[PDB]
Formats: sequence, C-alpha cells, structure tokens
Amino acid sequence: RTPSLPG
Amino acid sequence: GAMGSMERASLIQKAKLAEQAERYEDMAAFMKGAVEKGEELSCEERNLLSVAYKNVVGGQRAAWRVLSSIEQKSNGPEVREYREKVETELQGVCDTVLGLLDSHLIKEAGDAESRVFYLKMKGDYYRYLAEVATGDDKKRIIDSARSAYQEAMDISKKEMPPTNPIRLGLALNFSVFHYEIANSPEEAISLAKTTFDEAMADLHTLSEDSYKDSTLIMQLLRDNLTLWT
Amino acid sequence: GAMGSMERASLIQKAKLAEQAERYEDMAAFMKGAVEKGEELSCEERNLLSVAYKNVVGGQRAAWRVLSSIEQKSNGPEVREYREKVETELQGVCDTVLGLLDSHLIKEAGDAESRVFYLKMKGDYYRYLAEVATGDDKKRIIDSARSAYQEAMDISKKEMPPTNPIRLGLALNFSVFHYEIANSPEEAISLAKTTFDEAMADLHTLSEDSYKDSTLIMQLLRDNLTLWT
Amino acid sequence: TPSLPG
Ligand SMILES: *N1CCC[C@@H]1[C@H](c1ccccc1)c1ccccc1OC
Ligand SMILES: *N1CCC[C@@H]1[C@H](c1ccccc1)c1ccccc1OC
Ligand SMILES: [Cl-]
Ligand SMILES: [Cl-]
Ligand code: NA
Ligand code: NA
Ligand code: NA
Ligand code: NA
Ligand code: NA
Ligand code: NA
Ligand code: NA
Repeated sequence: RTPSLPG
Repeated sequence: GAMGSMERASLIQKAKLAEQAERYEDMAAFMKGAVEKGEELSCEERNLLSVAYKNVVGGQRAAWRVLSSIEQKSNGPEVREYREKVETELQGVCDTVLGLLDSHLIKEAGDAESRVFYLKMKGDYYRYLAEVATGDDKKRIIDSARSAYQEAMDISKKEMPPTNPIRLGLALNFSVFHYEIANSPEEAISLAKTTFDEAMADLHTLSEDSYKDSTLIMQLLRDNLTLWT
Repeated sequence: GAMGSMERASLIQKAKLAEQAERYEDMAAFMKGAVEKGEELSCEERNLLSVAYKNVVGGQRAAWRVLSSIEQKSNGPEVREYREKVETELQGVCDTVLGLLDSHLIKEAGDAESRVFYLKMKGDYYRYLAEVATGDDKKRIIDSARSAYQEAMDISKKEMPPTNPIRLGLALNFSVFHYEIANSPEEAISLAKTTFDEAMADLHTLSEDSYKDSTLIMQLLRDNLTLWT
Repeated sequence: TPSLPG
C-alpha cells in the first residue's frame, strides 16, 4: 500500500 | 486493571524504558494506564501513546498481510483459522485505541494541537479496521474514518498554519485514506498537491528547525504524489 | 494446554505460517502444543521448536540487557521494577522450554543426535536462567546447566564424529558456559581447543559442504579462543 | 562471548 505517516 | 496501583509518572517513565527496549506491547500498556489516570496528555505523552500502538498494530498488520496473501493463493482450514486469529487480535487493539480516544482523550474543549492529533488517530485506527473489513461493515467503518479525518481537517485549516507538522501529517494520512480505502485517487492526489503547495508557500516564515520538521512531512506528501502520478 | 484441542499436524502447519509472518510467540506456542501431543519430533520439527523459542528468549534477553545497563548507570525504583518484570517473563519462557525437555523430549528421543540436541538445549536454557539469577538459585542453575551439557558431551563423544556440527555446536555453547557463567576460563579454553583439534584431524574426510559446515563452527570456537587467549 | 547462532 501507499505509505502513511511513519509516526 | 493491572496498572491501577501504579503512579502516573511511573507509568510514563516505564513507557519510555519500554521504548528503549523495543517492548512496544509493554509501552502501550503503560501508556494506556497513564491515560486512565484521567489527566490530559502532554505533547510528549501523546507521541508516546501513538508510537506504542503504532508499533503494536504495525506488527499485526504486517502479519495479517502475509497470511492473507498465503490464503488468497491457497484459494484444510488452518490458513484461514490463523489469519482470523491475527485479524481478531488486530481488531482488538484497534478497539482498545478507539475506546481510549472516545472514553478519555477526544474532547470538545481542548487546544487545536491535541484535538487534531486525536481525531487524526481515530481516523487512522478506523482505517486499520477498514483494511481487514468486508461488505457493508466495511462501508460503515470507512464512513467513521472519513468523518474523523474530516473533522480533524476542518479544525486544522481554521486553527493551524499550513506548515504545521500535525496538519501536514493529517493531510498525508487522509489522502492515503482516499487512495487506498475510499477508491478516490483523484481526491487523494488533489489533497496531497494542495497541501504540499500551501505549505511550500509558507516555509519562508519558519525557523531552521521548524523548516526541517515541516519539510520532512512535505517530502512524504511528494513521495506519494510522485508514486501516484 | 490451550493447544490441546488442535491436531498435531495443524499445529506444525501453523508454526510454519507463524514463522513466515514473523510471529515468533505464536510459533513457539504452536510448537509447544505439538510437543505436548507426546510424539517424538523429526529433525525439521525440533529445529522449528528451537528457532521459535530462541527468537522469543533472544528478544527478552536483549531487552533485559538494555534495562540492566540503564539500571547500572542509574546507580526511583522504576528501572529495577521494569527490569524485574522482563526478567520474570524471561524466566517463565525458560521454565516452559525446560519443562518440555524434561517432560518428555529428552527421555523419548530415539537417537543420539536428537538426545544431544535436547540435552544441549537444556544446558542452554539453564544458562539463560543463570545470566539473570542470583545467589543460591544461581549456583543451583549453574550446576544443572553443567550436568545437562556434560551428559550431552558424553553421548556426542561416543556416538558422533568429531566434525559433526551438532557436536561442535554443543562444545561451543558448553565452552561459553564455562567462560561466561561458571567463571572457569581454563575449562572453556581446554574444551574449545580439544574440540578444535579433534575436528581438524578429520576435515580431509569431509565433502565440500560438510567441510564448510564444520569449519564455520570451528571458526566460532576460534573467535572465542582469541577473546580468551 | 557469542554462542551458536541457531
Ligand atoms: N507519529 C504520530 C504521532 C507519533 C509519531 C510522531 C512522528 C511523526 C512523523 C514522523 C515521525 C514521528 C512522533 C513520534 C515520537 C516523537 C515525536 C513525534 O512527532 C512529533
Ligand atoms: N540452531 C540450533 C537449532 C536450530 C538452529 C540451527 C542453526 C545452527 C547454527 C547456525 C544456523 C542455524 C538451525 C536453524 C534452522 C534450520 C536448521 C538449523 O540447523 C540444523
Ligand atoms: Cl489459529
Ligand atoms: Cl513494571
Ligand atoms: Na488509578
Ligand atoms: Na493556531
Ligand atoms: Na489533481
Ligand atoms: Na515516489
Ligand atoms: Na511518478
Ligand atoms: Na574420527
Ligand atoms: Na586431534
């Protein structure tokens, strides 16, 4: 999937 | 509960130790206990809560995707059973987080920074539930995620500058929601582009350190835009 | 236990799925359930058992060491308390593994290789307990580890060639026990040296792949000898 | 000192 906020 | 007899400050301290030891389940349990003391979380404490549960649910989501892929390619009961076991545990963690948000953390009163942070989080955890849902149940979960993100968006546009990192991260995740969950790639692309452009125009107002904080998230928006277009 | 109602073959299948999903606690629980069916394990199955629990206990050992280091540097009660929590969890996992070995993997092992494998494992898990034990309990644990390792040594010297990788790995771990746990550097060096020389004598008889396997573990013995001498 | 890595 598309990456979301990593934090 | 098992944290009820522990001091709030000790729970926070142990959450930080658990993070250093990469014991994210423990970290989350300590932060849950701290929330249950009934005092509002500071900015640092909100971050600790979020990091803890992100890592817990992140491991579960990764495992679920592995098992779901094995299951789809197989299509005895064992793969389905084990995928269902992981799915149920994932849903339980999401329900725990959503319960903390609704019972303790989301308030009508509150500063914009906390209200947006928690509504974004609510959107995220409904989104994680949507990833594993099907049919009409999926529809209702999708609408719950959308509603939480939309309220966070409305507050963030009224009460925060367009470079605010929390606002930017909300827009990043809401655009991911549009693209990956809601079957709305055009809306995802439009939101990422306008968010990026409106932040870029205001970077000139920021200190060196704030510029780095904002541009790091803008760079993520750009990465998704360039992936999608 | 909780796995008592699941077929042995289903437990093995799910242990392999858990490994693919990097769900090592699940993997260990499935393998515990398989052991508790009371049938011997194949070589593949005893490797699954060992991998699962090594991953679980390895994560606990790493966390314990992080917390112990913070505790040592600090010299409130919170660091000690959390270190003790992790320690108790680690002790529980080691007790679980030792219980499987004593009831009844060791006594039911049908060949020398598997009996050595399990007795070595018994020494290893007592050694992990010894790393965190104190006082009289530590002394008892140290004697238990030594006794298990020594029985494995006796069998391996009678039944397996000196280049056999399981024999070499036993000697490696027993020598580590001598040096790191039992404060017996002379015994550690003597064991590692004798093992190294007796394996070298037979290297010329081995296939390419066996030569590689044996020299790899010989090099681990060498690394420790260099640190120790 | 390191033990067997598996
Ligand atoms: N993500 C959301 C809240 C916790 C985490 C956040 C973050 C955001 C973007 C990139 C990396 C990390 C976080 C985590 C820990 C401390 C601070 C922090 O953001 C302020
Ligand atoms: N360590 C002992 C039992 C499992 C693991 C072993 C191993 C030993 C040394 C280096 C790497 C791996 C292992 C693990 C997985 C498959 C086979 C295997 O050895 C037979
Ligand atoms: Cl299952
Ligand atoms: Cl604790
Ligand atoms: Na309380
Ligand atoms: Na403001
Ligand atoms: Na567009
Ligand atoms: Na890209
Ligand atoms: Na592109
Ligand atoms: Na020989
Ligand atoms: Na020799």
